[PDB]
Amino acid sequence: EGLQLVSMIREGEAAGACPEEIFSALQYSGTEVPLQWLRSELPYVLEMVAELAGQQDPGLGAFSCQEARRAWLDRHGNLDEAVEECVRTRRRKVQELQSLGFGPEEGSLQALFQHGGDVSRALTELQRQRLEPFRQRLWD
Amino acid sequence: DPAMQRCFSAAVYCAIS
Ligand SMILES: *CC(=O)Nc1ccc(NC(=O)C*)cc1
Ligand SMILES: [N]
Repeated sequence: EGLQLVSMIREGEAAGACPEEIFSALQYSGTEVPLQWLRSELPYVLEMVAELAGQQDPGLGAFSCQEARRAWLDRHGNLDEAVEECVRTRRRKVQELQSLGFGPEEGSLQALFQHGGDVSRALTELQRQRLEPFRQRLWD
Repeated sequence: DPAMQRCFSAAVYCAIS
């Protein structure tokens, strides 16, 4: 097993080469790309999905790795479909929280990011952030 | 380059699966 490839690919990461460029060059060279490296670059793809979703709709806040992973898996790695589903899913949750008196101005966008897009965990965090201002104003 | 990102995403999913 010629493990020369992954060490050279790990050189490219050290020098700062783009994973897509490493992959595209290997495919143009007819070289078998090590599946272990592709699988290990999943976090890079999910960060790619998340920031593309942020570019697609500023004002929905930052997208979590958990939300990008669900969209990306559900769309079978189709990058454009994953970003669109990522955006549509988040907009639904921002509206769901909005319907409970928690809009973007109240910090719902940041609570959805901090909790991977779980509406239940975000609602509990937002309730706490309403309770602490009262605790410190009621005592002072 | 946008084609390269799309290829990478699809390739990484094939590898994962
Ligand atoms: C350009 C593009 O989409 N390429 C591409 C190459 C290979 C694969 N499949 C595997 O790596 C298994 C998908 C897409
Ligand atoms: N796979």
